Amino acid sequence: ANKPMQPITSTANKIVWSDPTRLSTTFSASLLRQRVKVGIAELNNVSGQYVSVYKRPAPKPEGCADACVIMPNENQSIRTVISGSAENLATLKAEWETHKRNVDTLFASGNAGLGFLDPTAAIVSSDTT
Amino acid sequence: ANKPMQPITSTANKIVWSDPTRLSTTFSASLLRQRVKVGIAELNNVSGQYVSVYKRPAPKPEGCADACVIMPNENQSIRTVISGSAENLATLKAEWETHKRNVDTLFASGNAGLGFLDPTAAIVSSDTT
Amino acid sequence: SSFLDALGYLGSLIKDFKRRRFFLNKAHQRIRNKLGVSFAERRSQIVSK
Amino acid sequence: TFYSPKEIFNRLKDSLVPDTGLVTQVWADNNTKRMDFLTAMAEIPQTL
Amino acid sequence: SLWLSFRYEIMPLYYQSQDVLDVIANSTSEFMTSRDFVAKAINIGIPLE
Repeated sequence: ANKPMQPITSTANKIVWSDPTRLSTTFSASLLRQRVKVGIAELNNVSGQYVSVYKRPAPKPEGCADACVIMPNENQSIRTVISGSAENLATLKAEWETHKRNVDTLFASGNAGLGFLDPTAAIVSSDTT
Repeated sequence: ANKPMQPITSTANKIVWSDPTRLSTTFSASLLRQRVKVGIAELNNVSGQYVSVYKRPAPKPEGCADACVIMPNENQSIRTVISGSAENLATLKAEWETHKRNVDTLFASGNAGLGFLDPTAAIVSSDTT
Repeated sequence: SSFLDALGYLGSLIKDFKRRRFFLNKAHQRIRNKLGVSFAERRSQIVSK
Repeated sequence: TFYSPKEIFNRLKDSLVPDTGLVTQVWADNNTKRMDFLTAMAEIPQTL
Repeated sequence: SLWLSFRYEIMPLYYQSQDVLDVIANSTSEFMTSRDFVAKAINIGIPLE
């Protein structure tokens, strides 16, 4: 398990959690509901905004440990935005699951985090045969 | 048996993939890289806009299946950015797995996709008790 | 309890108030510096001429 | 039944202790602030 | 009249001297602070009986 957070700023379209032990870490969720019109069909769209932040002092120089190394604290933010029609949520999920695996094979297992891009990386679409 | 897709446009920064069978659905992963001098320590910032776009037709009228009555295609897009220093992929992958779980709790398992919210969501942080 | 939750936005309110106060102070001090340097330039040019 | 209020107060008084990690963080913040002030005021005799 | 001709040099020299005094004093009295808050928990054992 891990440390759960409690919401500290709740709103109809704004909920923010933060760790009581480390208040720097946050997770924010914003939903924007809007009605969009397409051909002979009124559509109810929602945009899911998700921001995860972890404040962290990154590298320990080589391999020592000591008091007088309190290096600057930097930030690690991962923002995810999801948009789509409300009733297509059933298929909206699956491609989100596809989006998971799709970036997994590129960043989690690949070196995309370093800065490198792999043209021959295996990429798949939501639909299946 | 998800359909594999090959790159279409490559660039010094981004590459786009698209399904040959259906050119509408695509996936692109850009990457902006940066060097910063903050605490007499060089941090290589990497941020990659990962967007997967699908254009699915609007739902066909309930309880009726003609054969082909075409709806205007609606946009289903997911945008993901991962901003962080290159010296922490060892730990940047950590909270991202939590970030997967966090959104899954309230969106994939929850009903945030329907526009709803719940402060009582079982949220979990990266740090382990 | 609903009020107790709603009271927290006053923190953001005073935060923005401090933003405006600090920006106003910075603008006024910049105005003072500009006025002083303009006076110095005017004095220099007139005395030289 | 429960503890005495004075007993609880004494236990809490013994338990309280500064947080080393938070002290280090605010310490580094102050150090960065003073470094910024130093590099900013490095130009005073240039004005003089 | 000759002595009242003083303003020429005393007024602006004094004005610029006060200007430099202010522009050094404002930066010199910065009084920097840094603070943080946490909500760490305190645990006290409760007898099970």
